[PDB]
Amino acid sequence: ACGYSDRVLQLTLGNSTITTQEAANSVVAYGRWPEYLRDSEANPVDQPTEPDVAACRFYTLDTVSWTKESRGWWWKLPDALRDMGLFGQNMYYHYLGRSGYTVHVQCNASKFHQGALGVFAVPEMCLAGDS
Amino acid sequence: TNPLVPSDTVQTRHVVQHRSRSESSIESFFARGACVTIMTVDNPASTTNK
Repeated sequence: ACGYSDRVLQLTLGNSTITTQEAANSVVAYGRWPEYLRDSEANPVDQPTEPDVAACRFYTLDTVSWTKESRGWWWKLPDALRDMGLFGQNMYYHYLGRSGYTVHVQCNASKFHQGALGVFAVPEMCLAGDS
Repeated sequence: TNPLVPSDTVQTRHVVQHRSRSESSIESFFARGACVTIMTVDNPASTTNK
């Protein structure tokens, strides 16, 4: 009717906005939107810091390059954001922290290109060593 | 002894406490068999001097 679509989205968090015109809907992992820690599940008793828009905003990491020889890439969270603005500062000044995330992976090309990237979010992504 | 809790000296959030002292009641602290002795006995041949 108005033309709203699965493929066309806008995400706004803090002072940052993402737009996309070729999305394939979006995933909410295990059907659970992020939330603050409920009192009935709480554990440290000190009044928590909640940075809100200072840290809950889009941070863009260094771009990588996909070629025919690429085997794949990995990042860990919160680690990949450890040096990101006030999120990073609040993380390092406190013993404890919790956080959810919106992850937006971007990769455009053309109607004459082809290829497919699996983007997986893995809880406790333990990786194997080299020894 | 000064009966303080954390909200007396820092800012605190609300927390619904679920822990209990069930395992440190006097009964539970002592609810175990402990070895108090080892007694030795034997059954020797009838020809023993001992």
